[PDB]
Formats: sequence, C-alpha cells, structure tokens
Amino acid sequence: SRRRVVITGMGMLSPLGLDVPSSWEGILAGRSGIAPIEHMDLSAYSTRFGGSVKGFNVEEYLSAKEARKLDLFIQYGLAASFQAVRDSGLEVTDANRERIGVSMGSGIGGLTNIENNCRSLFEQGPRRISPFFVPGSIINMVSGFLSIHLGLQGPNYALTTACTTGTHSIGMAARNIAYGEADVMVAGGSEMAACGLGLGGFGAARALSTRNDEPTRASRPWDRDRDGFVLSDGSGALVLEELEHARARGARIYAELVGFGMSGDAFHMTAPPEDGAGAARCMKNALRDAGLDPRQVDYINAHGTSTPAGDIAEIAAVKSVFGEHAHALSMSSTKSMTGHLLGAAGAVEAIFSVLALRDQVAPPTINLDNPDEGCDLDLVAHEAKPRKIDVALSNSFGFGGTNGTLVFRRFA
Amino acid sequence: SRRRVVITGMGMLSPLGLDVPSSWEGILAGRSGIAPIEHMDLSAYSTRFGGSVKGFNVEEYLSAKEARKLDLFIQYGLAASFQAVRDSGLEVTDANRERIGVSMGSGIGGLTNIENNCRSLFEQGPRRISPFFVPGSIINMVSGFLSIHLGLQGPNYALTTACTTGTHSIGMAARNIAYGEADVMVAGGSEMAACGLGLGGFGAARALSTRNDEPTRASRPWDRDRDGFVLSDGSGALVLEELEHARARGARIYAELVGFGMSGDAFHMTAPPEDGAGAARCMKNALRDAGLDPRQVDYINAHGTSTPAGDIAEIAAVKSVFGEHAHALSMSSTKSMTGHLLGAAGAVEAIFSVLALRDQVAPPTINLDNPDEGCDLDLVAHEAKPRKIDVALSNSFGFGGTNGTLVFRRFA
Ligand SMILES: *[C@@H](C(N)=O)[C@H](O)C(=O)CC/C=C/C/C=C/C
Ligand SMILES: *[C@H](C(N)=O)[C@H](O)C(=O)CC/C=C\C/C=C/C
Repeated sequence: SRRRVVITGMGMLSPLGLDVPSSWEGILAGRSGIAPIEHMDLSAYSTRFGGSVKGFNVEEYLSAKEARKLDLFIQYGLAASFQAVRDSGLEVTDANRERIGVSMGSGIGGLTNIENNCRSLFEQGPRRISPFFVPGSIINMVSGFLSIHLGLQGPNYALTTACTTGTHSIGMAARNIAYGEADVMVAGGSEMAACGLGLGGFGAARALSTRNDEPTRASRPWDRDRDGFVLSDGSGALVLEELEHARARGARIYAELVGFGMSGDAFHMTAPPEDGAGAARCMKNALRDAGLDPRQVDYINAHGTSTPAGDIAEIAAVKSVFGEHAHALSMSSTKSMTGHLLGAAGAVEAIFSVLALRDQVAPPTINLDNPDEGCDLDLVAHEAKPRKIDVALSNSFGFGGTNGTLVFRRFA
Repeated sequence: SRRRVVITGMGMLSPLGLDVPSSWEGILAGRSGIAPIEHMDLSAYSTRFGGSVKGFNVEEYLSAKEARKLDLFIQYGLAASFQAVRDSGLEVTDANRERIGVSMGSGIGGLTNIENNCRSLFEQGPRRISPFFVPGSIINMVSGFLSIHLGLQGPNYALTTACTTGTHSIGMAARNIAYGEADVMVAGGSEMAACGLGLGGFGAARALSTRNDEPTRASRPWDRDRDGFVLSDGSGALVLEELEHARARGARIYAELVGFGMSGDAFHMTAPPEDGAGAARCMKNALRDAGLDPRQVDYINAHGTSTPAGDIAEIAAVKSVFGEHAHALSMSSTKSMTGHLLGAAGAVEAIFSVLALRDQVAPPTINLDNPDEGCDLDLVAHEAKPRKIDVALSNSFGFGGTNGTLVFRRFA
C-alpha cells in the first residue's frame, strides 16, 4: 500500500556552477569543471587538479559567524538543500513540519575540519581543538542544521555508503514517503574531500588520474587512455514529495521517482566484479521495483568514474540487463565533465537524470576520443544528444561492493 | 500487510565484556567498565578515563592480514556482527544470500586511522599515507567487509546519526524486512573515538565528565552531581529476521521488534529542548508504529548520558508520553555502567532491552546517590530489579536533534 513519490525541488553546488540551471548549462555545453587546485599546495602529490566549486559565497545563505563553525561539506549541503526547498515552493507550517524530514549524506563528511583539528592537536595540543569540531564535522549535521534552520521535524538521518551515498539517500527518503513515514523529504549528498587526506588517501590507493598536464582531459569514461577518477566537490539536494501532497498544493512536478535498487557485490572492498553482476542485480531490482520492462529505459546516467575496471564492469552490467536494447538506449557519464563528487555524485546525477527527462536530451560523455574494447554502446561521445527519454536510470557503485540504482520517469 | 521482525542473534564488545553474556553479567551485577585510559597519554586533557574494550583478540575473527588495514571501529563491528550471525544459527546459501543484508553504522568511524595517517602526512607528507586508509577507515566498511566475508548480497548500507546511529540502524533494517526488501538484516553500530580528536573534541565542547579522581563514579544519570557523559568504545549487532523465515528454520527467537520511531527536535545542534518535546514525539511515533497504549510499556532503557540538560529533558518526555503510567514503568540508564558507546550506544542498549525481556529484570542505574529535582520516577537506583516486562523501549538522542526509539515485546 505504497504511495508514489515526485521531485518538486532541486538544488546544487558543482564544479560547473553554484546552482542547478548554471550546472546544467555546463553539462549540455560539454564544459569541464576540472582545473589545477588552488586552495592548497599539491607539489608533493601525484594529482594536483580536481573539480572545485568556484566562487562559492556561503553569505548568500548563512551569517559568516555561523559558517565559521561548519565544515565546507555542511556549507555545500545546506546551500543545495536551501535551493531545493525554495525551488519546491513548499511552505513549512505547524500542520506539516512533523511530515517533512531530511536525509543528506556524505562519504566522509568534515575531512578538512578533521585534518585542521588534527594539525592543532599535534602541533599545539588538545586545548586548541575547536568546541565546534564535532557538531561542525560529523556527517549527520547537514540533516541536523537544515532541520534547525527550517523547523523540519520529520525523519532526520544521514547515510554514508561511499560513492553510493547520494543514490541511497534519495532512494531511502523515497521509501520513507512511499510507506507513509513522511510526506516530504530533502535528500541527497555533499562532499568536500579536497584536502591532504582525501587527495593523498586516494593517491596512496592509486585510484586518481595523474594527467596533471591536461586536467580537463583527465576524466575520460570508457576511453582506452583512462587512468582513474577525478576528485570533485559539491552537493545535490532534491525535495521528494508524495504525489497527492504535491497535486493538492499545485506543486511544479519535475519527474516521478518510480524505482530504487540496492544490492551488495560481496566480491571485494574496492574492485568491482569484471561482469558487473552486482550492478546488474541492482538495476534489475530497481526495474522490478518500478514495474518496468528493460526496453522502457531510454537514458542511463552511468557511475562511469573513468577507472579501467569500473567502466567496463558497467558496460557488461548494462549488456546483461538490457540485451539488444543496450544498443537502443543512451548511456553517458556526466563525471566526464564534473569529475567524481563521491558521496554527492549520486545526488547531482539524480538531478541531471531528472533534467534529461525535462529537456529530452542525453548529456554527453566528453573526452571519449577512443572507446575501449567492448565499449560499443551509444555512450553519447563529445556532444549532448536531443532524444526521446520517458525513463532515466542513474547508477552509483561504492567501496564495500555497495550498489544503488534510481529510476525516474516523465510525470504524465 | 507488513511482515513481523524478530531478533534471532546478538553480538557485542563492551567495556563490560567481549560478548553479550559477559557484558549482561556486568550489567545485572552493577559493575562499571570505566577506568583511566592506558592506550594514550591524556596528561594535557581534562578527561583521562573512559569505557575501553579490554583484551579484544581480532584473530578470533580475522587473519592478521585481514585485520591490519582495518580501523578498530571496523574490527569491533565485524566481531559483534560475526557473534550475532553465529548466535542466529543462520546458514547463508545461494538460495537466501540476496535476501540477507547489513546496516552497521558509526558516529565518526575510523578516527584513530585518520589521526595516524595525519601524523604521517604532516611529519613526512602524502607518500606516507596507507594505500588502505580510505577502504580501512570509512563508516560503511563494517557493512562492506561483513557482506564480503559472509557473501551477503541483500541491502548494504550504513547510517551515521551521531549517538542515534545504533537505534536508527536497527529500526531501518527492521523496515527493510517488514516491507519485503530483505528476510534477514545484521544491524547495529560500532565506535572507537577514544583518541585525541574524540576525547579532545568532546572535551573542547565541555560534554565529558571530568571526575578523573573517581572514574567509576563519573557516569551518574539523573544524579544532582552529574557533569557530562563518559566516552566508551565497543559494538552491538543484532540478526533481524522475518517471523516465518525464523519459524521455518527453527530459529531461537529472543524478542519481537514491534515499534520504530524517528523525529527531529529542530531545536539546537547539541542541546535538547528542556521539555524533551522531540523525544516525546519520537516515543509516541514508535508506540503508534507498534499499535500499543503507553500503559503497555514496562521498561525504558533511557538515553540517560549523565548530562545536566539531557537527563531532565528525558524525564519530562517520559512524563509527557506516559502520564500517570510514568510512575508504574521502570526506566534505567545502562550508561551508568557502560559509559556512552556513541554510534554503538543504541545497538548495545537494544541488546540490553531484549535481555531485560528474556530475564524479566530491569538493569540498574548505578551511582544514583541523590536523584535531581524532578527525577522522582522508578529509575532502578543501585541494584537490578526483577519485575514483569512484556514491552521494553530503548531511546537514543543525537547532535542535530536526531531522535530514535525502538519498542521490543516478549515473543509469544
Ligand atoms: C567511490 C568510487 N571510487 O567509485 C568509492 O566508494 C570511494 O572510494 C568513496 C569513499 C568515500 C568517499 C570520501 C573519502 C574521503 C577520503
Ligand atoms: C552524542 C549525544 N548523546 O548527544 C552525540 O550525538 C555524538 O555522539 C556526536 C558524535 C558522534 C560520534 C563520533 C564522534 C567522535 C569524535
């Protein structure tokens, strides 16, 4: 006896822009948001570029006094959230506040703050750790601070499922509404992992592209010369709403959230199975959840992180799940332009999938100069493709073999 | 139309013991697991004691190679998880593995690992960061490594909701089963924040008891001389199972999980509202979820962290929710003995609630020498109280005003 769930608001900070429309313009233009990092000295690091959010002004949202306490991941998460609530036109009242909840997640949350409080502790000692370190750094405080600012009293929580965080946060918030725990959820992800620990940590695991000479050409999903993902920062937030609650208040409806899949590879801590069996199971769970034939999918927003193993695993999974229809649909990686927003990747890509439906256009896979062996699908190489899209699918795969799939369709 | 969920296995590392029965013996004996910390120099810190796990042997569960890369919070979570799966008697097969998932969470996850990789980064630079830093430190890797070790292909995720993490992880895993997403879930929490950042972080926010001269007397919920919570380490894990799946395989059933409630205070980043209005809403949501009259609750395992504001707010909430029945039920804080396991607090306290039902006994609130103004309920001061218990309730409250309540009842 589950209710239908629609998207009535979207908000975003990306390497391509400080909101959704500016980010989406970047996407359709094939623009890279990847550039040498400038906020820290990366001379000793094998990767010196990433997707920074450019020109972020927190004072558009919060007092400088408030924001001083908050790690950038919380600033970015609040900014995207505030945008999405505004965009929904939803009015929070005594009558609906217990029915509006929040699920904004992160991969690691306040790493910059943790790194800085660690410097203070080691160099100076524990009397120099900020009283605001914990409430300013832990992952659930986007959900926390958003609920305090807006008076949201519904379910209040955060997921942390590595690069799957954004996808799961949206899927499980949809489940909250579908099963009557809430009428409205603000859900998505924020990440700011562009510090020594983040760039050094992924560096030490050799996960990152080291194409320092051409940073805009580094993220090249399914291209034979790909050499790992590009670390990027940002936040995506959607207002999810029960269909009748939306219809009743005359809400502008972007799309319907019809399918959510989760699954575990149970294969390896960091590498995906070569045949993408976990991704394949996850996509099939989401399609069954949606009551859809695989042939109804027109657009896939791939995980497509630009790793050797991950990209081909995703091709195999799509070929397994869709058979001959795999050559009819369009699949692209917007990480070709945005790089990899980690715990935020699934939230910004949920928004790009919803906009692909609104505008009937497949975003491009830029830098796809030489598709690898077996990468023979319509990957929307170089340039945006206007086309029919009634159903869009977004994938995220994470450390621990954790998988998420979101299925959106045009709302009647 | 939603399915019933029972507890068929439990696992724990606590300051009181390296498994459930040893921990539960400590609880019923009124024993403190709180002592001066010995694994680090705390001379410059205002708090020098906490609840350590004593004598943990990871090699009972993992190979040296398996354990070396993993933060203690993952070691502790895997140990509790493995105990719970063994304790369930569940056999994982090709036939049931896609129906068995994992939701083990943490407040902050791999803080000790983060501290250690930061020392290397500051002293020597990023070439000295472990390749295993990320997969070895991030919160979702208890769920990840457990699924890889046991071949679990069901829903795979992690919550991070501060001190509410364990309660939410259990509640939402129960929802997964109730709503047919899985037949079995391993759920709970693990925390190891007994490092500089943890003791310094909470110290800087003045949240911790500084009664260094009597560490076993420091955790004193509802006592007039209380001066903040006691930082403690450990893990709790429950095997949650659909009732018919349990009956069908002849599983031993500890208790039924009947109610789960969440709510946001939307009041303050760290302080609860004086009248505990958020807690009150959360407890009422759980009882409504359970289809129970407040008068059916016999035992409450309080949040009861031993903070001035938190303890009295919880009394107010119980008085609001239960009225005259507030004087009939028994409410205790096992943190009087265990200290606060943070993201694990909710998991170990879910287990103590289930055991209060099994043994028909209310655990004591030790150190309750002088109950504060308004603390005039049956708080089970000093000594365990044998009594009728058909329904037990467990609360957790977190930073961000995030609330969780779990309602368990004796299984027919
Ligand atoms: C994502 C991927 N490579 O596809 C993977 O889940 C991952 O490594 C992210 C883990 C967490 C993110 C934040 C980390 C900071 C150090
Ligand atoms: C605890 C509480 N009872 O309010 C609080 O919610 C909390 O634990 C915040 C941080 C969680 C744990 C990890 C942090 C360690 C430094």
